[PDB]
Amino acid sequence: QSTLVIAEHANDSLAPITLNTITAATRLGGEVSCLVAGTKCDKVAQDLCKVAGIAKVLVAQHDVYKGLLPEELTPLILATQKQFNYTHICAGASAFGKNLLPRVAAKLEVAPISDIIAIKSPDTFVRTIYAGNALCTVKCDEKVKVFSVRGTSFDAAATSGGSASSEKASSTSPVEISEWLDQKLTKSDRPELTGAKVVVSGGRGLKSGENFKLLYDLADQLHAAVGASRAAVDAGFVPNDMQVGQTGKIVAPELYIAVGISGAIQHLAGMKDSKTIVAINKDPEAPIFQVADYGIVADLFKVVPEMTEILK
Amino acid sequence: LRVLVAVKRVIDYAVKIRVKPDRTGVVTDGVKHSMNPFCEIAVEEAVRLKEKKLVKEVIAVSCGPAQCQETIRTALAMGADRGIHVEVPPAEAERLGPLQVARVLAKLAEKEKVDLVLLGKQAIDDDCNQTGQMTAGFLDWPQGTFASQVTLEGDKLKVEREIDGGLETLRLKLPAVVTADLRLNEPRYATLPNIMKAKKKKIEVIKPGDLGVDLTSKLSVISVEDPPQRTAGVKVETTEDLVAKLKEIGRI
Ligand SMILES: Cc1cc2nc3c(=O)[nH]c(=O)nc-3n(C[C@H](O)[C@H](O)[C@H](O)COP(=O)(O)OP(=O)(O)OC[C@H]3O[C@@H](n4cnc5c(N)ncnc54)[C@H](O)[C@@H]3O)c2cc1C
Ligand SMILES: Nc1ncnc2c1ncn2[C@@H]1O[C@H](COP(=O)(O)O)[C@@H](O)[C@H]1O
Repeated sequence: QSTLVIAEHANDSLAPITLNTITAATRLGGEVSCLVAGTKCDKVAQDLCKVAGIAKVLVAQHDVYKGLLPEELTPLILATQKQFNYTHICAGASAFGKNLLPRVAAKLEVAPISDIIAIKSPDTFVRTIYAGNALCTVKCDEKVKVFSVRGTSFDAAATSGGSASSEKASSTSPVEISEWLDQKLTKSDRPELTGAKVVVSGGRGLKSGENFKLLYDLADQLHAAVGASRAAVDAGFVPNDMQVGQTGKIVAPELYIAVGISGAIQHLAGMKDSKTIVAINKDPEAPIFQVADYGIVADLFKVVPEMTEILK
Repeated sequence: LRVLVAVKRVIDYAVKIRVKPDRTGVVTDGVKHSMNPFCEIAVEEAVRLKEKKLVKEVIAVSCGPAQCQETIRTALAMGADRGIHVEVPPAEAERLGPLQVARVLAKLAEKEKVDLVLLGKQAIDDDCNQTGQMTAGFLDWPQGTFASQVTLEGDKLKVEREIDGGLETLRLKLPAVVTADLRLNEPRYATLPNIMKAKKKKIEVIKPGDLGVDLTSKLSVISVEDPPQRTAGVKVETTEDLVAKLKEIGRI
């Protein structure tokens, strides 16, 4: 029983979701290896070597990994698999993990498991279906278990206490059927939505993007990340990467504050595991009140500013 | 180009699902079903390409019981040229997952000689987000997942994708596989006359076996259960009370 974690990272910085995935991997009870691929892996590989729980770190550094295209990483991964014969291959259920892992599974001819929230044994996992409204326990009898891990369901592994050997990896010939052209990232100073301890989200109730400013001010006092619903995105108030829910990001902060959000099934799918949920909505019949630990039926344009002041 | 569009029949997104008391699945009998929202967007995109005269034919395909034929009809009424139903008996359909569907789509892609396969990025029931990626892997074609923008530039495809911290643009060599994200477009509504003409367009029915696809699965659902329920909350009359409440419980 050997586990290969595919490390996610960018700009010599390791994606936090990889730390949660390492914890899930150690729960399997086998030796854990970590594959770091990309154009620049030297810093990250060193950091991963200190991460508690890792035994081996494989480094595949090459210009072909520009953009971390699945078509280029897959052959690398199959090579590593042939050579070390892992029984489990995983990655965090992020856009990167979801994009890559099902492609690898097809090449291995196995059925992958998506977004697991719990491990009962090396071959039995728990995941949610129907927008998180049902828990599905699955028994996987595949020769190789390929799965992605829900970051919020596992604690992050300690970034120290680990001893691991870095080793150069089985590097392949370029496929070149796809090419990375460019990107447009949403530059923000607020803390990342997925790792935030407090999250403040707004929906259609904010009427305009200028009004979202109120949420930013409130968020500041709480050092919170700001999220949104589809309505706010489609209306153009905020960018789509801020969307919380089934089609967006799944968060489980200590405190989630939903402002001007009805609480539709698809939104609850991404925040109903928050420790404490607060709802600010003028409609007393809004579904959000059914899951809110604390709720106030009032105008957000009145309550939000007041809360910011009380917080000052 | 020839496009292959995969559509799945699922329980309507607005429906409050109920887990069977025997914990073998969710109630489906007498429950409203409809085309998976992500699939609708894939179909709309295929049709738009045809309307821009960049695509010649659009084939809609669905795997599952006889009821899937209504889903295909819908795709036809939206503008798909012809449909293909890969029939699977209700009992066996319960075990149908991304792996089997991907294998079926891969065989159909080469059989039909399509240049592009469009899927939704995930089915709202299984929430797997796997079938498109697996199809591409089986076909050894490039993939453009979570696409919110698609452009045919001769023999290549320009795709802008939704990623965690923003957007990303790739260029893929045709043939390729693309999975649609909600942001790609707004699906049109099929009008009565189109729903009528859709009844004339014929659906080809085939079995997985006829394609050489084995439905064997090494995944087994042990159980399906209701998630743990949350303790009903309290309503605070003033903002001051709200903050007071949060402070005493150590959230603030
Ligand atoms: C396949 C699929 C996936 C989806 N994925 C997502 C997803 O990831 N995330 C997501 O959020 N949605 C998602 N949706 C959309 C979801 O179905 C709902 O359309 C959406 O969440 C509605 O957003 P809302 O609550 O902002 O708007 P509404 O439902 O319109 O609610 C607005 C709320 O604001 C309250 N309000 C208005 N003015 C005030 C005021 N002045 N003070 C206080 N309260 C006020 C109103 O009473 C109302 O409750 C998805 C849909 C589909 C079909
Ligand atoms: N039974 C099916 N028939 C046709 N297409 C399917 C089927 N299951 C999944 N798909 C396609 O694959 C996409 C992603 O589904 P999934 O991988 O199950 O999340 C769906 O949006 C459909 O385009």
